[PDB]
Amino acid sequence: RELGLGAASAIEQKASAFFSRLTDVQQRQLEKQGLLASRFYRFLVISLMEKEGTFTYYDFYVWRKGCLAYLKAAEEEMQGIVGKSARKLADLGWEKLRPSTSPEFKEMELHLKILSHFTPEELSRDTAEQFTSAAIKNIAKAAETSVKNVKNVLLGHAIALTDRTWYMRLMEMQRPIPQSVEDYLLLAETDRPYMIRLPYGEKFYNYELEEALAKKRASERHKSQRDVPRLGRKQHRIRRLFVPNARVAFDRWARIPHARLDAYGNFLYRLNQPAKGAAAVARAAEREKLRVEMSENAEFYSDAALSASRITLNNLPPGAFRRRTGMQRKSGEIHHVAPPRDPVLRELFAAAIQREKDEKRNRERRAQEDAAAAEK
Amino acid sequence: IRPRKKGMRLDRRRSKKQYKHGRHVGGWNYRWLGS
Amino acid sequence: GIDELWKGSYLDPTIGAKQKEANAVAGDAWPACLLRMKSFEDLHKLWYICLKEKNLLMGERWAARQHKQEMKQPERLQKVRRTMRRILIVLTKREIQQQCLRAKDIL
Amino acid sequence: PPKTPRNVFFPWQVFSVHRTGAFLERRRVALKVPVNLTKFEIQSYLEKIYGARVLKVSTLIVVPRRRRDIFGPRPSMRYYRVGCTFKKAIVTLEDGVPDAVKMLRSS
Amino acid sequence: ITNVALLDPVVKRPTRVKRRFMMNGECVRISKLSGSAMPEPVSTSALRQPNLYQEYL
Amino acid sequence: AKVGPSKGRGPLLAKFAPVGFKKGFGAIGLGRHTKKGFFIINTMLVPMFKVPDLSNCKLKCYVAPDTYRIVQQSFNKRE
Amino acid sequence: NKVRTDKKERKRAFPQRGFWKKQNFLQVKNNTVRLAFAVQGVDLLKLKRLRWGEVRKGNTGWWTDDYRSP
Amino acid sequence: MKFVHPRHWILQWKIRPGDKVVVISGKFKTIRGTVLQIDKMRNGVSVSGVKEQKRVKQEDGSFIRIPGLIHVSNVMLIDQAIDLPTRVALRVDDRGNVVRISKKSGLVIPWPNGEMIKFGDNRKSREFLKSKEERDVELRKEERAGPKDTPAEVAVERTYDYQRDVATMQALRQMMTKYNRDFR
Amino acid sequence: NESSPLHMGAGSANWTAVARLEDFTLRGLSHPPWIHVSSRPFYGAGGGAVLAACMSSAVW
Amino acid sequence: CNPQQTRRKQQYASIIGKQGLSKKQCGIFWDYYKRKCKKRRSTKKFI
RNA sequence: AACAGGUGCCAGGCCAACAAGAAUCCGAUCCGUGUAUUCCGUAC
RNA sequence: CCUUUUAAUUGAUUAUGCUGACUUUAGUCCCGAUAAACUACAGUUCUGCUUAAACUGAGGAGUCAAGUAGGUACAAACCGUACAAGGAUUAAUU
RNA sequence: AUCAUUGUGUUAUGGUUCUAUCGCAAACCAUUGAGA
RNA sequence: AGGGCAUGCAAUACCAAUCAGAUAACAACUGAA
RNA sequence: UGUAACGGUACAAGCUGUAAACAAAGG
RNA sequence: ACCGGUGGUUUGUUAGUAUUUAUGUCAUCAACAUGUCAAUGAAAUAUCAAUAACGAUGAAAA
RNA sequence: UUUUUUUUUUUUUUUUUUUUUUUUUUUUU
RNA sequence: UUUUUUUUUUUUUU
Repeated sequence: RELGLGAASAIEQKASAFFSRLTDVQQRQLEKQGLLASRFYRFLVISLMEKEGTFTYYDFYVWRKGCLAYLKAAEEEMQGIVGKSARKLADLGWEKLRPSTSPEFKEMELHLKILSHFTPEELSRDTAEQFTSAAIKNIAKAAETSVKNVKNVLLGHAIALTDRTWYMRLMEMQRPIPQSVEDYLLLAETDRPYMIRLPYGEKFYNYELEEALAKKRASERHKSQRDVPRLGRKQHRIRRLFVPNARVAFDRWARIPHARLDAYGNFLYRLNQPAKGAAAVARAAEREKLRVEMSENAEFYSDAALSASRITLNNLPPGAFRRRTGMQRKSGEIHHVAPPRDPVLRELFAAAIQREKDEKRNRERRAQEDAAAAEK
Repeated sequence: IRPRKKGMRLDRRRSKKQYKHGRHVGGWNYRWLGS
Repeated sequence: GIDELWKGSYLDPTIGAKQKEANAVAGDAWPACLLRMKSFEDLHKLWYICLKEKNLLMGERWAARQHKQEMKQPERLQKVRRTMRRILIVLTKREIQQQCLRAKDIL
Repeated sequence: PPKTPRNVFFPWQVFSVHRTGAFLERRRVALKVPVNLTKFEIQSYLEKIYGARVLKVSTLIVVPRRRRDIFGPRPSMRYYRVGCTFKKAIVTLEDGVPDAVKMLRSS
Repeated sequence: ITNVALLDPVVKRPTRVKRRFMMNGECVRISKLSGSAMPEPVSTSALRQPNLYQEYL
Repeated sequence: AKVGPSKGRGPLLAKFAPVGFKKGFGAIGLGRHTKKGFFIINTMLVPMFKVPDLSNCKLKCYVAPDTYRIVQQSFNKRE
Repeated sequence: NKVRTDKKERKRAFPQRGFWKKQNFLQVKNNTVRLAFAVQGVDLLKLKRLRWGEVRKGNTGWWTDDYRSP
Repeated sequence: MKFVHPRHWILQWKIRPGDKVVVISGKFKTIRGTVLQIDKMRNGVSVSGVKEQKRVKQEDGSFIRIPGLIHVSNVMLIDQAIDLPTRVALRVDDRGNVVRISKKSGLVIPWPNGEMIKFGDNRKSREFLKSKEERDVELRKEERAGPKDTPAEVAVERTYDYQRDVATMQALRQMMTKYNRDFR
Repeated sequence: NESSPLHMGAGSANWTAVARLEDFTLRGLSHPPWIHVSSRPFYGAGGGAVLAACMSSAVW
Repeated sequence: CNPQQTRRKQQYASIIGKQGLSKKQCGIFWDYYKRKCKKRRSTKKFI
């Protein structure tokens, strides 16, 4: 937002903040007169809508000077009631409640200082259409500041022009006028003229419009037209099943994630959930049997064989691991041979298993040792 | 179709002719669901 | 009365922007958890309350549509729709109970 | 739409105000209703739910016009429509209604 | 399957059957015509029979 | 084709047809036609709208955010 | 046609010298609108002619500034 | 990065936020770092000091670069025991717990702190590394109701009765009219 | 060549075409053809509880 | 049956006789070049 | 035919919950599944 | 690379050949019956045609087309417009 | 190697066809579960 | 499949001489599918 | 069974069927 | 050896592929309109900074 | 003021339409 | 070409 709005909003907020501190004796007396700090908007508007005819830079400077004078008078009005400074100065935080101490006052003074350097010919202009970059840089050099502040003044001028126009049109039609910044903003969204159509395809100059247009053009190109539905363009069907949509409302109450929000989570959740259905139940049972069997004969199996049997994954869609229509898996169908029934053979089998295990362990140990010794 | 001509013709759905073909988007060999 | 159609909404010309923004605020939708504990009369009254809120919302929706702009706080509609569906879910289960019982006796 | 039964316990009709660009009398309000409601039914809805005083109810059928996709860099030349078929209802209330609700404004 | 239909309990006519779940999670099969509960299936021990065609093959 | 649903025209309607075409939009009958063009209306076929008293109702459309935490806290007690 | 479906684009191909101007009718229509606003007491022409950032309260213009030297 | 096909999803992840990994390949090869963000949907990870190209402006007048996103298959887990890269194997215990085991050393790799992991508001799949300042706020340092908000005390009130319901419902159905008389 | 919606609808409409000794196998935009269109596809990884498939065979 | 085939053949011939060509480099001939390379690599395979 | 998918382009030893090298040299920018050499797993 | 094989239908200035692009003729041809004024101290420009009355106790004496063609900022855009009871007894309010 | 100069030679720009799969059984083989 | 699921495709054929229609008192009254 | 119309969704070659993108907690 | 669940091969690396609609006619009827769901880039979770110039990221850009 | 409905006059059905949803124990208040 | 409480039914007629 520009300084025109924020300054008034902050001044009015601080007005109420300071008014809340007065005691009964000092508040009942002031209830019948009011405070100047709480009437800045009205004066701003009325002074804006004072001069007849066109609006020039000289008139803008006069209006800003009048606003600054009004704020200065309001500061003295506030100081008059307190008067003393032995205890109240520290008990009321007057340092933070002084309008002159706010950043916006410094910005207004800087705007006045920048305007002071304008030439009479430039002061007798209505629009910033013939303002050169060299002229702006010279003005900034003379004012001992940056070109951003210089451009802000022209922006403000434009804004003022627009405001004038809108106010005129409302007053003519005898309709209510915004009373606050909030209302102003609210209304401006759909009731604001910003162009005048001309014949022969003529161009209409507008700094306000120009800047807005430039910003929108800068912010527009960073977009995509992929997921955006269109008329006559084929829409991807597979994508619309997993691609999240940032349009649906979120509900914390619901336990299960929404499929249009978190498909990953929604898929995992059902997997996590117990078995449901005949096929699920059957698979569960079949799995369990194997688990128990393997637990009873662990010694006849490797670590990985035992570990694999412990996985819990229920509610599996029909053929969820097919190469053509399924998930990705590195380990396919793997089986382990059961030990013999003859103890003589069983012992040999066991010995083989243990030899394998010992080999593995040895391999690991070697690496460990290597590292240890290497750490010199 | 004129009134006189239309007054002496039956509906196509009145016959079995509609269940004697396999024309579909896939081709000329259509298999009914649950067949 | 008729005033209810627009009273407290954005359309109301007798209030400022701050009042409309304060009014705009809303909470969470009624869940099945809470809706199950209530009796027939409470759900019946809540149905009419939700219908009144939907009627108020629609106006704003259309208003926005007119100017080719997005309605402020569009989730309200969704919320109301969810509550309305959950009430009927509850009721339907309540009914199915009895239907089952009846079936059992005939068999 | 679905037909209205004799005993209605959970009505689904949604009532809203329609902002028309034409001039309306003091005692006249413009609403948007389904295309499946009668004068009597409309009257009773407002009389029982809202409890608003009603004198007369007028109804009109609103059908959107046809449109063609011709503009843009990549036109499709396809036909379409904007909005939906509805019933423009006009209610003659006892009391007065502000114009700032029923009528549009633009500077 | 298309060549057969489920008979009504009482009506003894072809009809449809729908599942309904109770508050307790109990599943009940209800007919359309009569709106009555369906009977339980026959035990597999009674319906078990030998397949002589397979033996011949 | 010049005439028919082939240019986004849609199904035929009363509006887009000569005088005499009979086509409604879905309604409920409230009477019968006489032998002279009159129409006797009956009040018996009009539906009834049932609405409970809403003069004193504590319930509201939405639920306070603080409700969630209170409901949640009850669960942990059952553990 | 708004839909752009008829053979109305055929004639347009060929060049033309000029076209009619329904000034007579347009003037009347404008006058009626002006009257309809005047009875209420709001100037439409004034607002349709004033300079962008121009303020003119009442029936005032360039002429007003003449005698108003001070 | 972009969304991947569902068939490419990884059911069980071997990397957690805050874990120490080394980039296996890329422009920035032979650079270590710490995990800051993981994307399950996209199959991607975030590591400090890797792919730092974005720039933002701060109120102090300085600039800072945020690391980018890289494929999960481009990184490897380091073993603290040996301080060398190694493959991880997932093993399920009798108790139902999943553990990480090194392939070279064979040692058990404990999981990072669970309290230092933050989840998304709209999407839980996307995890983040909690900061010390953020955690302190919840450790020691720690929404108004609108007009149309039911009281927390009124909302919870129980009024349901089986017997009442059954009694009333029957009557409701039983005592039903067929024609309107009160209308005019 | 005159324009007659009455004639058009009485001789060339949906109910008038069915009475025609024509090749109905051809696809028709504004007609009741008799060509089969293969319906909704197989199921991927969505919720199994929300996959619709039948209606007139299941209505109760 | 034309000038176009001569250009395609000349282009092809100019790239066929090389090693370490990228997909972005090969162009339309990527498949052909991959098949060529795999065919070539056949001689280095032992029992 | 290790076309089984992906990873920046041609991967048995890298991601894919169960085997197997962050392997060495070469490389315009420029990652690089690429050339040369070599080890290992396999009832995949 | 070489060598063996190939049912590729494998070969082009031309069939007024089929499907497209782009030159020449070539800044050539084509332009509908009637306009003007809006000022530096008041006013009524000329011409063609001639059903232009909107409560008077009476629904302007009819049909058909427009698949909504006299609404809207010197807009081919967006947004609106069909009330058989005529809602404003709005002769009041301010 | 005839530009006498309205030509030719080189080079550059412009014009210029448009292919990223969302798929893959009812046949065969192997293995496993209950009951004969 | 927990719940719900407007309307149109002219339907007593899960049966029964043929010939219009919500499928026709005899006869008049007829026939290559 | 296969399809057409209307409505919603972000007015769309998708989804959906006024309960118009979900009930997951029955002691 | 029926019946349920899982995996692989062939059809098929050598063969191919269609569902929506603008336009013609009274009708029958005929018909392959308009690159892709798409700035580009492996990555936009790299499109920074701003006034001219020099500056940032990227293999390559204004 | 028309359309709707009887007659002329016609299942000579104007797809998604109607005084037309299973046809009077209707709780007359 | 039927006009005001709805049906069935007979003769004449400006």
